[PDB]
Amino acid sequence: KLLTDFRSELLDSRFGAKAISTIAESKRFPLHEMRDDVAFQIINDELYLDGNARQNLATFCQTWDDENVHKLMDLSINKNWIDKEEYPQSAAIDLRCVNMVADLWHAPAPKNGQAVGTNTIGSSEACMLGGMAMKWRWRKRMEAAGKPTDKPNLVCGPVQICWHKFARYWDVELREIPMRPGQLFMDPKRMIEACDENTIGVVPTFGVTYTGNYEFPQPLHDALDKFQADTGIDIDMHIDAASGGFLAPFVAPDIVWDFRLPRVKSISASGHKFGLAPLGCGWVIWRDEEALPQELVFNVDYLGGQIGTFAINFSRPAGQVIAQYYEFLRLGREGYTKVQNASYQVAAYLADEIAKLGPYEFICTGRPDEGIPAVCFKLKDGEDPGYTLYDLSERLRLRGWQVPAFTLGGEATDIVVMRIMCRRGFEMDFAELLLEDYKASLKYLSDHP
Amino acid sequence: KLLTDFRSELLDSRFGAKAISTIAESKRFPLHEMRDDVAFQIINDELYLDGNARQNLATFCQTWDDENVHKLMDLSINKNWIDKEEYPQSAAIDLRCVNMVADLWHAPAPKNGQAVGTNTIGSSEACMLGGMAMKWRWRKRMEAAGKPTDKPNLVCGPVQICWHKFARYWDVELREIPMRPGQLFMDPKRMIEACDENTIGVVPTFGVTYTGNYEFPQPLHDALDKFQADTGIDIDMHIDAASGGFLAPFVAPDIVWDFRLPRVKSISASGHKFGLAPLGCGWVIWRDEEALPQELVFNVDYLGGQIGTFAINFSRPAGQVIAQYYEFLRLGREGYTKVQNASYQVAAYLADEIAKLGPYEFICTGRPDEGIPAVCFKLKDGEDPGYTLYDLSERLRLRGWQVPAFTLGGEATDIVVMRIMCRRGFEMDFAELLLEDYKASLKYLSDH
Amino acid sequence: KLLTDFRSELLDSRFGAKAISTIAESKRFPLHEMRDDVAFQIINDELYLDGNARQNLATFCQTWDDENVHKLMDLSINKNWIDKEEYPQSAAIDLRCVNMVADLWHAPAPKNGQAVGTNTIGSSEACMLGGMAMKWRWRKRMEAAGKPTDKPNLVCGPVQICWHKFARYWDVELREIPMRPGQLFMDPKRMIEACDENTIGVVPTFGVTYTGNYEFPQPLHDALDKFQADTGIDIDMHIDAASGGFLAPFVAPDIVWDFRLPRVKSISASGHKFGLAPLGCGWVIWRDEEALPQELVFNVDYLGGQIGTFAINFSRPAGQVIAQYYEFLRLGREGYTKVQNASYQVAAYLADEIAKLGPYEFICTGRPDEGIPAVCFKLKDGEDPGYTLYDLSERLRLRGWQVPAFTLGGEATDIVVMRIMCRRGFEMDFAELLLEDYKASLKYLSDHP
Amino acid sequence: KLLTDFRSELLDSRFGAKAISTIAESKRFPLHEMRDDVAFQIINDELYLDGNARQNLATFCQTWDDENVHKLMDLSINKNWIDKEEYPQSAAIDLRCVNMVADLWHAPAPKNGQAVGTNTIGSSEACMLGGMAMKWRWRKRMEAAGKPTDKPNLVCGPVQICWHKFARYWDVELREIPMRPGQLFMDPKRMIEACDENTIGVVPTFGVTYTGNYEFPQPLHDALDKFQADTGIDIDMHIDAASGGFLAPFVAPDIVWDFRLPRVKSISASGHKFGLAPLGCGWVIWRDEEALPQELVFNVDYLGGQIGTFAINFSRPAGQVIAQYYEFLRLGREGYTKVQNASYQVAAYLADEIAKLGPYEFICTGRPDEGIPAVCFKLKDGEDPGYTLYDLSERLRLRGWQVPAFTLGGEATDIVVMRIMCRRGFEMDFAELLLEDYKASLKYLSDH
Ligand SMILES: *Cc1c(COP(=O)(O)O)cnc(C)c1O
Ligand SMILES: *Cc1c(COP(=O)(O)O)cnc(C)c1O
Ligand SMILES: *Cc1c(COP(=O)(O)O)cnc(C)c1O
Ligand SMILES: *Cc1c(COP(=O)(O)O)cnc(C)c1O
Ligand SMILES: O=C(O)CCCC(=O)O
Ligand SMILES: O=C(O)CCCC(=O)O
Ligand SMILES: O=C(O)CCCC(=O)O
Ligand SMILES: O=C(O)CCCC(=O)O
Repeated sequence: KLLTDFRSELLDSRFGAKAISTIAESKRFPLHEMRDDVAFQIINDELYLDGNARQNLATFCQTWDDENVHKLMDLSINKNWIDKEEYPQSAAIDLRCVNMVADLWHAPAPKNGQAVGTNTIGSSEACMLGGMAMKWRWRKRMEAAGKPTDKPNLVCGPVQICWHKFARYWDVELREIPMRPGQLFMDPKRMIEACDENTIGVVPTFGVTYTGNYEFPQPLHDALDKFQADTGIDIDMHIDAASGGFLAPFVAPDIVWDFRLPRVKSISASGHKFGLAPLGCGWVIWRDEEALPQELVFNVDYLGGQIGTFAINFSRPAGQVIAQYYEFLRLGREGYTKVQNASYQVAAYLADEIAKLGPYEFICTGRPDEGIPAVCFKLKDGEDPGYTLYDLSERLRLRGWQVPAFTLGGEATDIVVMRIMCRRGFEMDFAELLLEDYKASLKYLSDHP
Repeated sequence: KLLTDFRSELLDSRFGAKAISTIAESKRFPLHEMRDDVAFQIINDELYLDGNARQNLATFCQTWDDENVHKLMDLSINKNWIDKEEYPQSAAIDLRCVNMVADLWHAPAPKNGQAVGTNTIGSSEACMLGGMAMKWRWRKRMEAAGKPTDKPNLVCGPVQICWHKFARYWDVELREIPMRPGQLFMDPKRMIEACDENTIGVVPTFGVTYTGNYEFPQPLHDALDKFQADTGIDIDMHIDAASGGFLAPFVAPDIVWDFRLPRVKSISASGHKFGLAPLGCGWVIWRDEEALPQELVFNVDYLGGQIGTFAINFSRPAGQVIAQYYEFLRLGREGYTKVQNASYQVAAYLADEIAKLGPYEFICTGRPDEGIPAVCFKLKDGEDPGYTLYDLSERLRLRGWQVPAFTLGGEATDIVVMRIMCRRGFEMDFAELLLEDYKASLKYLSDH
Repeated sequence: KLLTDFRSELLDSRFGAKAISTIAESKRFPLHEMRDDVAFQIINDELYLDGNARQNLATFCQTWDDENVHKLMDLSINKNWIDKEEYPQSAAIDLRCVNMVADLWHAPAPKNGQAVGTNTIGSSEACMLGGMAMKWRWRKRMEAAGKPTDKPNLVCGPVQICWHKFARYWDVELREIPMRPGQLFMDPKRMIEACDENTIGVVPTFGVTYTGNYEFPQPLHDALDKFQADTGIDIDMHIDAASGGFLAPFVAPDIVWDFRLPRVKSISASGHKFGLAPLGCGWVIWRDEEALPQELVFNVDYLGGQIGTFAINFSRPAGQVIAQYYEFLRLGREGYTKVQNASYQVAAYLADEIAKLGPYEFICTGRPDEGIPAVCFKLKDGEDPGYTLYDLSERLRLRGWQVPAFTLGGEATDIVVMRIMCRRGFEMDFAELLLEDYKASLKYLSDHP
Repeated sequence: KLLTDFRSELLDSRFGAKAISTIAESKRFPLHEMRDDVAFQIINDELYLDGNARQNLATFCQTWDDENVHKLMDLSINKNWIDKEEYPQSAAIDLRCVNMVADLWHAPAPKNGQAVGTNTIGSSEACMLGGMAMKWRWRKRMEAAGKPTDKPNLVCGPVQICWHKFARYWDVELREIPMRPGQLFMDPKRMIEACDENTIGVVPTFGVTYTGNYEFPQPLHDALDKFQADTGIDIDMHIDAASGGFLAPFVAPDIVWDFRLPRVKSISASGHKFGLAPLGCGWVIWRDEEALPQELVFNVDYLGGQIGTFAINFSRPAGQVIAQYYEFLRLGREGYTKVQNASYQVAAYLADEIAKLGPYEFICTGRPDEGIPAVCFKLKDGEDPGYTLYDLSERLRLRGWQVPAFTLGGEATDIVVMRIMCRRGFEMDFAELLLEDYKASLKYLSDH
C-alpha cells in the first residue's frame, strides 16, 4: 500500500490530499515533514478568522502600505538593524531618520551634525528608554544633594498601559491623575499637587488613546516653571507623542508642544501609527547629549569609528526604518500634510453625520487643533434611546467592522464611549459605507428594543 | 515656463528625471513630494552598499527564507501581535507555538493544556523577561527570611552583551567568570566561588557566540546541588539557549540541558537563528506557573476570557510567529533534523579542509555533540606564517565574504580567532567557493 | 531503503534535500536528472560571486534596463534575428532601426528609402564587417591599377583589441600609432607618415577606451585631403564610434565626425554601450551602396522580395533590436539628451571632488566636447603620497566597487591611470556614496603607508 | 490651452491617448519623448505579425524554455561573457560547459584538467573558428615542405550557408559535392576526386538541414586513410554537428562520428538547437592543444592567471551559457535522452500517418540511427494528385502553421520536398492537431 500512498502524495490536488484531512497540530512538536502547499494553505485559511484589518476601526496602527513599501520590506526581510558593521548603509539610513525626526520636533541644531535619539520597535520600548533616562538624571541630581534615591515617583495623566508596565518593571511609584467628569485629562492644579522632590518627571500624553484629545504641555510647563520659583524643585517632561508626534507638525504647527519648551528633555512617537510606517517602528529623541546619561549607552563598532546605542531589543529587521525613510523622501511635509488632512476631513464628516442620528455628546470631533482624527462620543446624560453603545458595536460587527465601545477609567467609570479611528486607507467613499451601516443598525435597534 | 517642467516630470525616464539629479536629504525633514519611482530607486540603490547577506558569514541570523514565508510575511504586514482581541487567530497560533516549544524542551506537561511562556522580538527581550523573573523570585526568597534585598548579583560565563545590558538596566551586579587560555567557559569550581546568598541565578550559555561551543548545564547543576547541601543556599538557572535551543533537540537529544534538570526554571532561544524564522522572533518558556511571579503579568481580554501577557514591546507585527508555526508544521522534527544536519556537514567539511592549509588550532570544528555548526580557529602558538587572521579576513572581503577575526575577551585578550557560521542557505557547493577563495588568499599572502 | 529515498525527494525543503549535499559537477556530463528547484538554486547562488554589476565602474556596457525592456526581451527570447521570412515584423523593425541610426549620423538621404547597414551582436562584429569592406574596396582599386594586393595595411591609433583581432584573422598589417606622453592619440603628422598606397583605410577611435577622449576625425580628414593632393593616394576612413556614436549627436552636435565628412565611408557603434540597449546589440552603416562591395552580400527571401545580408553570426535573438527600437521611440532625441546629460553631470561632479583629495592630473574630466562621461587620472609626476592607484583600487573593492587602475600602452607604459565610467543607473546620490568610500580609503592609506 | 493637453497626457487610457493616434516612426530618429506605456503597447502589438513560434515547424531552434531558464536569463541580462575578470563566476561556469561538451563527444581526457574549446553565439561563429584553424594548420604543413599556400580549397557536401560565407570571407575555394537524385549526400568516391594537396580539410554535415539525414563520417574517414597511404596527402576533418551533436550521444551512442575518429580535429554544434539552450549559444571543441594554432589565440587576465580566448564577437550576454549549464545539471544524460526520445516518437507518428494520405516518397522518417527528428518527403515520381507541396503548405498557413516546401539544390533542383521539424514543445497532442489540419487541407484540395 505504501507505494500508492506516495503516488497520491505526488499527484493529489491540495484539497484531495491525505495530508489535509486532519486538524492542525496545536500541542506537541510534529514529527513528520508535510507537503509545503498544504502547510501554507491550512495557515492561510486559519488567518481569515482575524477578520479584515481595513474594517478594524479600533486600532491606531497602519493597515495599508503602498506598493513600494511592500517591495522594500520584502527586500529587507533579512537585514539586521543592530548589526551596524554588517549592514552599514541600512545603519546610515537609520541615522538620517534620527536627524529628520529631531528637525521636525524643533530639537536644538546638533553640534557635530548628528541628533541624539534612536529608532525602536515602537513607542513602548521608546517610553521605557525615556523613562530610564529620567530615573538616572534624577538619581544623579539627588546624589549631588545628599538625599536618598529609594522612592522615585512619576506624575502623569490618562496614559497608555506601557507606563504602568514601566513603573512595575523599574520600581517607580506611579502617580496617575484620574479622569473625572468634566476633565478627562491632567490639569495643572492636580499635577502640581502630586509633585514633590522624588518626582523623576512629568509625562503629558500628546494624543490620549481613550478620547483622541491632546493633553497640551504648555499650561503644564507654565505650572512647573512656577513650581520651581516657589519651591526650588526642578522637574522635566517626557512627551508621550505616540499619535500626535506625526500629526501636529503638519496640520497645527502653532501648538507649542515639543522641544520649543525648555523642560521637554525627550519625546517619543510611533512611526507605525501616524508616521505612516509599517508595524515595528518607533522613535525617541533627546533634546541634547546632556539629557541622555552616558552610563545607559553601549558603544558598537561602525566604520573605523564608534556609534552609541540605547536599546532593549537586539536583532530585529531593518525594513521598517527603510520604509520610514522612503515615506519621508516620497511625501515630505507637503505629502504628510495632504495625507493627514484626508483623515481629518473623514473624521469631521462622520462627527457631523452621526450627530443627526441620536442623542450624543461628543468628546472628540476630529478637529486638528484639539487632537487626532478620531470620533469619540457618549449617550447624552439620562437619555435612554433603547440601546447602549455596546448593542450598536455588536450590530456593526455583523458587517465586519470593529468599532469599540468601552468605559473610561479613573472617576469616569460610569461613562461608556464609542471611538472611531480614521487612518490612512479609510477614504471618504469607504466612510460613507460605515455610515450606511450605522443608519441601518439604528433602524434595527429601534424596531427590537 | 513651469509647464515644460511639469511635462518633463510626467514623461522623463527615471534616470533622466530632474528629481534624481540631487543627493538624498540627510539632515532635515524634506519639504516637497517627489515621484514615487525616483524615491524608491535611490533607496534601492543605496542598499547595495550593505553587501550580500548570503555571503555574510559573521551573523547567526536567517539570511534565506522559503517562498511560503515571503508570502506569509507580506500577508501579515499589518497584523498586530499585541492586539489579541482584534487579531484573534494570530493570537491562537502564537499560543500553539508556546506549547510546541515547551514540548521540545521537555517542560512538564501543562495543567490546563497551556504552557507558561511567550513569544518575543528576540532572545534579548526574552533574557530580560527571564532576568526580571529571577530577580523577583530571589526578592521573595529573601523576604521570607527577613533578609535585605539591596545587593542582587548574577553569575555567568562568556555571555552575549544583552546580559551586560540587563545588569546595568535593572541594577544587578554582574559576576562574569572570565575566559582564560585552556578554559574558555564557566567551569563549576569558579562558578561556586562567585555564588553567595545574594546570587539571583546562574546563566549558562548553551551556544557561546565567541567560540560556538556549548556550556554544558549538567555539571554546573551537580555543583549547585552540593552547594545547597553544604550551605543551604538554593540557586536556580536560566539557560540562554539563543542558538542551542533549536539544535540539540534535533541532532543531540541525549545532551541533558533543558527542563529535565530541576533547577532550570526558564529557557530562552532565538527563533530567527536556528529556529529558521525570519528576523523578529524569540521565545522564553518557564517550567510551570510558580516560576513566573504573577505581579509581572498584565492580563488582557481574549474572547470572553483573559490571557496573561509579559512583554516589554507593545505593537509589533505577527508575521514572524505565523512563519515559525509554518516551519514547525512543514518541517517537523524530521525536516529540522535534515536542515541542521546539512549545516553540520558543511562545518565539518570546512574544518577538515582548512586544517590542511595552515598551522591552525581549532576551538570549534562543527561537531553536534560539542556545539553549533561553526568553524573557529586560531594560529598555533609559536608559529608566524607571514600573515595574521586579520589579513586573511581582509583578502576574503575582496570577494564579498564577511568572515570575522577578533580577539577573545576576559583574560584571553591575546588570542585572535576566526569564526565561520554555517547557516541554512550555505550549501556544500557554495562553501566550496569560499574554500577556493581561502586557497587563493593564502597564495597571495605568501607572495607578499 | 529506496522507498523512503523517494519520499524525501518529494517532501524535503531545498536545503535539506539529499540532492544539494554535493559540489556541482564541473568535469563530465552528469548522468541523472535532478530536482529542478535544487539545480536552479545552486546556480543562482554561485552567481553571487560575480559581484554587483551596478557597482562595476570598469565596464562601458548597460548594467540597468527599464521594466519594458525586461518584458520585451522575455517576450522575444525565442525570436530569431536571421530568419527574416519566419519572423517578418521583427525583421521590419530591424530595418527601421537602420534608417534611424543612419539619419542620426547624417548619412546621405537614401535613394529607395532604405539606408545601407546592419545590426550586429556588437561593435566587434561591426568592425570586422567595416574592415572586410575596406579590404575589398582597396583590392578592386589596386586591380584597376595593376598593382599587387598581397600586402594590405591598416593605419590607426590606440584601438580596442578587436582591431588587432581583425588584422590577425584577415592577414592585414596593423600600423598602430603608439601613445606617448603629451599625445595619447593619433595625430595627423604621425598618421600621414604611416600611410602608403597599401593602406586600406584609416580608423580613428571616436571615444578611446583607455582615456575616455575623442580622437577627432576632422584634422585627420584635412591631412588625408592634402595627402591625396600631394601624392594622388586616396584613403578612406572607418570611424570606430563604439562609445561616441550615441553621445555626440545629442550633447555636442557641432563636432563634425560623421558622414558630413566625405572620406567617412562607414561608421560602427555599440547599441549596448551608450545606445542604451541590453548587451548584444551593435550597428554599422555605410555611406551609400557603392561603399559596400556586392560580393560580400548574401541575399535571403523576404516577403515576395529579397533583402541583402552581411553578417558573421547566423541564428541569434532579436530581442535587443526590439529593445533598441523601443528606446528610440520612448526617449527620442529629447530623452537621450536628458539621459546622457545626467551621466556628464555625475562625471563633472566626481572630477571636481576628486581633484581636492590628492595630487592628481586629469586626462579626462567628463566634458561633452572632449569625450565620454568618464573620469580618468594619474598621480602627478614625481609625487609619492604614499600609495599607488593600485592600492586605492584595492581599498574600493572591500566595499564591492570595481574601479580599474592600469598602465597605458605604446610609449606610455610608465603611466598608471585610474578610470571611472559614469553610465545610466549611476545617479548623483549613488556617486556620492562612491566619493565617501574614496575619502575613507585615503584616510586608511595615509595611516598605514 | 496647452494645460488641457498635459491633463489628458496624464489621465487618458492608452488607447484613448493622443500619442497612439499616429503610425510609428520608420525613417528618422524621433525628436520627442513619449509615454512609456504607449511606446511599449505599439511595439508589443506590431510583434503579433511575427505569428506563433510554437507553430513554426520550419526552424531547428528552441521555441520553448522552462520557467527556470526565463528567470536565469532575466538575472543575467547584463552579465558580460567576454569580461572574465569582471564576471568571474560566469566565466568559471562557461569553462565547466566546455569540459562537459568535450566529454560528451569523447575528447581525449585533458592534460591540465581543461578541454580546448569555447562557447560562441552559434554554430556559424563556431564554424568560422574551426575553419580558420584548419587553414592555419594547412599553411604550416605546406611551409614545412617549401610549398606555396596561395590556393587553399575546402571539400564538403550539402552544407549550410555559413560554409559559403566562410569561403568568401577567408578566400578559400569551396569544393561542394552537389546533391543528385539517388545520392543526396557526399559519398566517399566523389569526396576523394575533389581532394588534392591544397585541401585544408573535409567537412561532413552531421545532420543535413535540407533533408534531416546524417552524413556518416566513418566511411569518409576510411577513404581518407586510403588516400594518405596512396598519395602521402594527410587530410583532417571538422564535423559540422549543428543538430547532430546533441542527439546521437543520447539516442544512438554506437554511431562513430566524433573524437573516437583520429582525423577529427574539431567539432561544432548549436546549443540553441537540440542542446536545449535559448537562442545565442554554440560550442566548438578541439581534440587537443596541437589542433588549435596558438597565433589565433588572444590571452586575457583571469584571477591572477591568464586564459586563452578565440572569438570573433566581443561583448555579449552570458545568460545562454548559464542556461546551458542549468539544462546539463537538471537533465543530465537521462533527461536529455527522454526529451529527444519524445521528439523522435512524434516524428515517427507523423511519418506513419502522413504516409496513408498520399503518394509520397520519404527522404527522412525520424529514425534516430539515420538522422534528426524531422519528417521529409516528396511526391512520388510520375503521380500528380492534383496539388503541389506548395499548395499544401499554403493551406496549412491559414491555421498559423509554418511548414516549408522547397526545391533541393545542386543537381536535384527538380525535386520539391516538404520538411517538418519536431522540437521540444511539439508534443503528441499538438502534433495530432497538425495532422487533422493536414487531413482537412487535402480534402479541400481534392474538391478544388
Ligand atoms: C500606541 C501608544 C503607546 C504604545 O506604543 P506602541 O507603538 O504600541 O509600542 C504608548 N502611548 C500612547 C499614548 C500610544 O498611543
Ligand atoms: C543572539 C544571542 C543573543 C541575543 O538574541 P537576539 O535574538 O539577537 O536578540 C543573546 N544571547 C546569545 C547567546 C545569543 O547568541
Ligand atoms: C567596446 C568597444 C569595441 C568592442 O565592441 P563590443 O560592442 O564590445 O563588441 C570596439 N572598439 C571600441 C572603441 C570600443 O569601445
Ligand atoms: C543551424 C546550422 C548552422 C548555423 O548555426 P547557427 O547556430 O544558426 O549559427 C550551420 N550548419 C548546420 C548544419 C546547421 O544546422
Ligand atoms: O492601536 C493599537 O493597535 C493598540 C492600541 C489601541 C487599540 O487597538 O485598542
Ligand atoms: O548574529 C548576529 O547577527 C548578531 C551577533 C553576532 C554577529 O553578527 O557578530
Ligand atoms: O565595457 C566592457 O565591458 C569591455 C571593455 C571595457 C572593460 O570592461 O574593461
Ligand atoms: O533553424 C533556423 O531557424 C534557421 C535555418 C533553418 C530554417 O529556418 O529554415
